[PDB]
Amino acid sequence: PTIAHGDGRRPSKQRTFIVVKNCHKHHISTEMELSMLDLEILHSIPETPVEYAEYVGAVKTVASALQFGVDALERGLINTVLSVKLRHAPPMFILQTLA
Amino acid sequence: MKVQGSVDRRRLQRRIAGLLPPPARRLNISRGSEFTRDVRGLVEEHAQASSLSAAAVWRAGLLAPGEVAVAGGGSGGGSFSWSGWRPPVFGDFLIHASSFNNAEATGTPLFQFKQSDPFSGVDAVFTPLSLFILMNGGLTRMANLLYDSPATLADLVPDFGRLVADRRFHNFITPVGPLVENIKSTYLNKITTVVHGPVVSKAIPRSTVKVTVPQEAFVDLDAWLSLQPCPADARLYVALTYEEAGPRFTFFQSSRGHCQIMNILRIYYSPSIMHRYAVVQPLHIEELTFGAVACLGTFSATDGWRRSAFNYRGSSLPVVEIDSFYSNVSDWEVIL
Amino acid sequence: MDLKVVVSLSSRLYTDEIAKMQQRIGCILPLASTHGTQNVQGLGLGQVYSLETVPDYVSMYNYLSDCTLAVLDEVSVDSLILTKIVPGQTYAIKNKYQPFFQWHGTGSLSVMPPVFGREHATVKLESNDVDIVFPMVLPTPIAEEVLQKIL
Amino acid sequence: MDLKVVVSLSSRLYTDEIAKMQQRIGCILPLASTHGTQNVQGLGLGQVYSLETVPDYVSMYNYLSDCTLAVLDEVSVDSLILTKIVPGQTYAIKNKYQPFFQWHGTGSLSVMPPVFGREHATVKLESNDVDIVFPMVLPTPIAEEVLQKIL
Repeated sequence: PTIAHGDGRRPSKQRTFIVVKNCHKHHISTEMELSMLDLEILHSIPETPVEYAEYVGAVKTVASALQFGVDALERGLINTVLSVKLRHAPPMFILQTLA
Repeated sequence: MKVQGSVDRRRLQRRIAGLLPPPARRLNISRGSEFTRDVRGLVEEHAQASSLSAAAVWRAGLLAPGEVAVAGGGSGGGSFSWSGWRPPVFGDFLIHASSFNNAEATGTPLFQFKQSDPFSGVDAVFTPLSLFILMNGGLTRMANLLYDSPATLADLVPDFGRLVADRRFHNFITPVGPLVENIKSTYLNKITTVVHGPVVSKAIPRSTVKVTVPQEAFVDLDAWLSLQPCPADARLYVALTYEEAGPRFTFFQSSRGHCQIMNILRIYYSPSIMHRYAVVQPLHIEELTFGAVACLGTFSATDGWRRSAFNYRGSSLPVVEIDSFYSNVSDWEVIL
Repeated sequence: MDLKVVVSLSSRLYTDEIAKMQQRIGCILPLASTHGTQNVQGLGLGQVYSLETVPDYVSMYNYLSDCTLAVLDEVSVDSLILTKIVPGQTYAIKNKYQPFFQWHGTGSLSVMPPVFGREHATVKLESNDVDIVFPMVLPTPIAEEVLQKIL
Repeated sequence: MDLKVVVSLSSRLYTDEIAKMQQRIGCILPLASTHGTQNVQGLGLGQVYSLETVPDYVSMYNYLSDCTLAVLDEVSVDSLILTKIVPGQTYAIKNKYQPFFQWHGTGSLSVMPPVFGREHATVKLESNDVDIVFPMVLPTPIAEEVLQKIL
């Protein structure tokens, strides 16, 4: 809106602004390595208890090697969001006299 | 009108249900579940090993229609590939016990040399240190500790003094690969090696198998030369070099590619080419040939070279170790 | 097994050049590193081939063998989706290249730097100020002949 | 995967022809087409090598370099059962060839175009007015030696 004035100045019309904004994409990738022997003997059943101890060690290994990837993905989330905040952050001395 | 000469309708559903499913990929993970049997479908590498009992073999799936063992009976066999997995081809050799030193690092590459006699039943093979003794760090000392009486090697090659002159010693040797199993007998040792595929232990207590090279023979081609590309596979090469001291045997690793590798071979051996070509030896028609190159196979790039000590009879030698090697022998190419 | 390549653009590409990159759909290009995520600078044959520099085709033809090869699948303003070539996998490929030499089973396909022209094989990206040099692929005897002509 | 090649014929084979191919039950043939059903005119070297034609070496070598190989499994009345050659697959080969050569473990088998006699190479099928011509298979050192010596 505008405010009328008694002066001879010509009137500014009704003013309309249209602003367009779009998404920005982010891709996040982790790599994990799994040994042959663990993934093989996971399918193998325990015949004797020392093979059962190797089995439980195997499933502990693969469980930790999966938690590593998922936790690193959460760190990817927080790293990308903090980077997006820092990409649109002008410094103080520029912004203060613009305020 | 319902003649139905084709047997397709209501039968072929049952066959397409078996012949259809692809091996799984791109399965999604939810943090709430975080660990399910559906994950374990992809996690399992689905091994091939024996419990020596009939029902357990039916369970494990060694009695598979394909090359690679598939458990599941009729429910098994739908894998339709395993990223192009290949079973390893095994080579069976029968050697005199004097040519082959009984203590061995289980991963050293072997080389077969042919013998002249017709309709034989036995053949020779070699290790690189046997080759160094026959050609004539602490490499020589370690070789002298591993081997005594070179005469027992010298009878196996009755042409060596002539072969090093007629420059034909390289093409008789065909590279084979690392060991898998050794069986000790006093008269005749039983040796089993691996060719063309994964280097895999057949020993039922499972172990990770690595090819080992003596560090004096090996020179890293990538090291002394110079966002470059890195392809996932580098290759290993043998080079057998005719020098005035004698024939010499070396190993090279690079990921560069063949026409590059020939140039880096040439600028590597340029001082030796200068010396051997020098004045000691003028010329003769057979003498022109100088070196031979063969590829031993692809190795995982960025893994690198694992340096370890080799201890025998109270002596140590520095040895490089190579993980996850893939075997693929090529022919011999002449370099000069 | 699941060869998957997605390459992220830092800024959205212009409304003109998205159409040109859609015209380049279904084409082999070599990439730098064998990873699911790649920056656009590693992608394509752009960085070694400069307009300012005198072209060394032997340097290019060395560089391309060092790279692993790939095929473009999906063009968007945000990212480029490409599948990759493993040595032991069989792929469907479509000949969309502008010179159009007829292909037969008689020759193995060989991949060369764009010996013919400079500008038409390449697409500039002023949104992310980098250039994509697509390689030119040709059958075997034409490739042998052109290498002979150059030397 | 599953490989199958079955060649049917136009006319039934004579009894004499049956034992002729029974002598050659396990051996190698180049196969022109790749489908499971295929006629006799694509399974030999009769298309490239013919009695009326003046035979050539280099066109034959180009054809053997560009073709698909297969190994016979079973010969019956009118049905030929071949199994395809695929890269990265184990096979078993019996050594039935008229010029005789000793084979050894850990050697290199090379297929060369058969240079020796017609009676050394082919089996005539008078039932269907055709011939089958077999690529001479030789170890690679002797494959160099014979070639350079007759040259």
